[PDB]
Amino acid sequence: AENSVAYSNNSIAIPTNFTISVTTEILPVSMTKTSVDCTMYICGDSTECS
Amino acid sequence: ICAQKFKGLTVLPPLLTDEMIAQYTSALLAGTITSGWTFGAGAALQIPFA
Amino acid sequence: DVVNHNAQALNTLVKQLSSKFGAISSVLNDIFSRLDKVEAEVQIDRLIT
Amino acid sequence: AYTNSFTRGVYYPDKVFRSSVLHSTQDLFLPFFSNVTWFHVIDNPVLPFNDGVYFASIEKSNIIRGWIFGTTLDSKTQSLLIVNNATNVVIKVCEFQFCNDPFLDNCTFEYVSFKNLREFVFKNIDGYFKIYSKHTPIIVREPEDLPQGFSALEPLVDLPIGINITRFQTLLALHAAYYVGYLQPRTFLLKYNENGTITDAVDCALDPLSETKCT
Amino acid sequence: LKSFTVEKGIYQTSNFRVQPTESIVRFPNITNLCPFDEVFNATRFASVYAWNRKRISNCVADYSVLYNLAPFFTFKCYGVSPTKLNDLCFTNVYADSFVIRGDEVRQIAPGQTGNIADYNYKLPDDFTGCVIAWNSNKLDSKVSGNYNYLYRLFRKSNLKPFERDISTEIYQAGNKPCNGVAGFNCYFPLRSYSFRPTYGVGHQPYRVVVLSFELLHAPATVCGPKKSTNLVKNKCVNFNFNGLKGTGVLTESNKKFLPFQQFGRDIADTTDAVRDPQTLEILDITPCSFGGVSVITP
Ligand SMILES: *[C@@H]1O[C@H](CO)[C@@H](O[C@@H]2O[C@H](CO)[C@@H](O[C@@H]3O[C@H](CO[C@H]4O[C@H](CO)[C@@H](O)[C@H](O)[C@@H]4O)[C@@H](O)[C@H](O[C@H]4O[C@H](CO)[C@@H](O)[C@H](O)[C@@H]4O)[C@@H]3O)[C@H](O)[C@H]2NC(C)=O)[C@H](O)[C@H]1NC(C)=O
Ligand SMILES: *[C@@H]1O[C@H](CO)[C@@H](O[C@@H]2O[C@H](CO)[C@@H](O)[C@H](O)[C@H]2NC(C)=O)[C@H](O)[C@H]1NC(C)=O
Ligand SMILES: *[C@@H]1O[C@H](CO)[C@@H](O)[C@H](O)[C@H]1NC(C)=O
Ligand SMILES: *[C@@H]1O[C@H](CO)[C@@H](O)[C@H](O)[C@H]1NC(C)=O
Ligand SMILES: *[C@@H]1O[C@H](CO)[C@@H](O)[C@H](O)[C@H]1NC(C)=O
Ligand SMILES: *[C@@H]1O[C@H](CO)[C@@H](O)[C@H](O)[C@H]1NC(C)=O
Ligand SMILES: *[C@@H]1O[C@H](CO)[C@@H](O)[C@H](O)[C@H]1NC(C)=O
Repeated sequence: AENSVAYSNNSIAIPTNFTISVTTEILPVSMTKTSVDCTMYICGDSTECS
Repeated sequence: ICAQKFKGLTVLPPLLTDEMIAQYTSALLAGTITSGWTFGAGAALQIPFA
Repeated sequence: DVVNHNAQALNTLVKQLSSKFGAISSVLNDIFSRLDKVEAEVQIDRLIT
Repeated sequence: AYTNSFTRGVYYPDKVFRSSVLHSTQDLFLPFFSNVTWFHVIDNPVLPFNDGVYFASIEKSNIIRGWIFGTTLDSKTQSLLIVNNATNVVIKVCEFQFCNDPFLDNCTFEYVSFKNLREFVFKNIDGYFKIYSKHTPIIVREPEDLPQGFSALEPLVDLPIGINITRFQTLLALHAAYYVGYLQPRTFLLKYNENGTITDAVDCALDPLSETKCT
Repeated sequence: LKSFTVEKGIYQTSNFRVQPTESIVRFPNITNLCPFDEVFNATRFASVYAWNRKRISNCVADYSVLYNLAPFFTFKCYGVSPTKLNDLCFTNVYADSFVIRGDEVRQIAPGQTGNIADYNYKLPDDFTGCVIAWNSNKLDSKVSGNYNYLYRLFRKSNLKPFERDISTEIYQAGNKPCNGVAGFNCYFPLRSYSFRPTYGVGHQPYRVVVLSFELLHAPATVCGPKKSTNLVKNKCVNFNFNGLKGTGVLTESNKKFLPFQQFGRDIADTTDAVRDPQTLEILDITPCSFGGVSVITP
């Protein structure tokens, strides 16, 4: 939405009230810990492929 | 999930369980409520919330 | 998204084992049973790579 | 007389059991919402076979009795004849035409083994004949076209004949309507439940939404 | 870790433990020895361009005849090794047994262009199976020419691969209509090479059998000569189901197979459930070797 601030040489706006807002901020910290067995993944139960 | 376990792809559990993370957040909440910022700089100093 | 990416990468890594990579078969034992050691090694080197 | 197929003609493409999985396959399937040809029972004109035929029949009690397949149908080359009877079912590949008009009264291979809706798929791969079937009846509210719904067709017949087929014709009972459609090479997404039964399918080339579903 | 000194911590160790295997074999119990003598020891072979194909379904394909007898020259197998044909199983075997000139025996290969390679022996691009040849000086060579074999040529059109057909119509080499009557540039289809014993060794006739196998591990009715032993369960064993080899613990399974279904496959399209070819029970395959353990040490 377009706004136009009424700037002037002698004009100030001072709030006469307030409000208390509570917002939510969400942050990832960690992810899934995986582990890979190389021999069991590549060949798998095969001695000559190992 | 069992197909990944059969293929050498395992998932390790985290070291800190969710009960322990909840105990950390409980300690931080109790310190923030009952001491303000004073427990971050050293020993906690009690102060009324007002 | 942190859950979904780590599930999706593992599903892709599991599903990639059905690929042939230019070999005659994606099954490891079928190349050993159907071919002798002269060309079974060069067919399974593609799978290993 | 033309009508519209409604998500029908999906068969089991292989003998592999799969449980609770979406599988994408490339095979000769009847396309979804295709245009099939509809005939009444008086007639059996001779129709081409192409790459495969989806046959369907809605009939009272054994109005449809068999099929004739061939290329020239002039007693020079082999013509596959299937006749089903209340006694026993006969399949032959005898070349010679027996009736002047085919009706219900040295062969290389012989094999002896609106209340009713029957679906069949006949196809050939390198001359090897595959017949898939499904027999589920409809009791009430017959609308004289293809019923809206999904069903899977299980394989029944595999013939190692090597016989070229290009045209075909059906057989009627003598002393109801039937449907014919053609199979095209399509990519299908198939849904398998815990039993292993195909419960849903998506034609990847029907529209951009199903292409997105297949992607 | 490839080191003699291990620091304090927890380490994931790959398995160096040796797991012995026990071979378990399971095959269909058909007892009929295969009539290869109907293909080989027949008095007269079939017509070359009629594509008379012999079907092998209920057999025990013993290849000791193929390897321990004198008249065998080439074993050109595509998609399978001839030295391991006695260990596998096949669904249906098909035989094309015709007699070709010896110098044209090299033309029996997919992707080749020739009079033999384009018209009768047109193997497809995905062909699997063997080509076998041997000499026929005693049987297929006659004085003043042998006329038991007729050959088709003089056309610029190539037929479809593995489509049996008979072309009794005259091959229209010329633009004029032959209509079954010999005329200008109209050649009859069947031509005799007239094999003689006085010809050269390359021009001597050769008996050639092309065996086409289906190498799938489907319900198989053709198997090589091998016993079937006891089914060991709940232990790390090898297994050999219809030529399908594998290693793993075979256990009882509750996967309700459809009556036409043979195999069960996993997410990675690996074989997880099998059906016994004799007892028709369903078995689940579990991997043998544990992948690795963790070692907690100071
Ligand atoms: C700065 O801003 C704050 C608010 O952000 C002003 O503070 C007062 O805030 C309270 C609530 O926070 C307001 O209290 C409410 O007043 C309603 C009055 O509505 C009646 O009157 C108006 C005007 O005559 C009519 O238009 C209207 O239709 C009504 O007839 C009450 O109805 C409310 O009661 C409800 O909530 C209470 C709990 O708060 C329940 O117990 C009740 O049962 C009921 O459900 C409520 O009490 C109050 O109006 C605000 N004050 C003023 C003057 O408006 C500050 O005043 C403001 N400061 C400055 C300088 O502007
Ligand atoms: C199966 O048989 C039909 C007819 O018996 C074959 O169709 C012929 O194909 C040739 C070559 O294109 C044409 O010259 C003929 O006119 C066709 N005949 C008819 C009646 O249309 C067909 O090629 C055979 N093979 C297959 C795979 O369908
Ligand atoms: C502020 O004063 C200056 C100097 O007289 C004048 O030029 C300017 O226009 C004034 N601004 C406003 C918003 O009146
Ligand atoms: C089927 O074809 C007929 C004409 O052959 C046409 O009128 C009809 O709209 C078509 N149906 C569909 C669903 O495309
Ligand atoms: C069957 O007999 C007819 C009659 O002569 C003959 O034309 C045909 O070729 C025969 N078919 C076979 C397969 O022997
Ligand atoms: C699978 O079959 C069992 C019976 O063996 C049945 O109880 C179950 O409901 C079926 N699964 C589904 C999804 O219907
Ligand atoms: C032989 O095979 C049949 C069917 O395949 C089976 O019922 C029977 O138990 C088998 N016998 C033996 C001794 O394996």
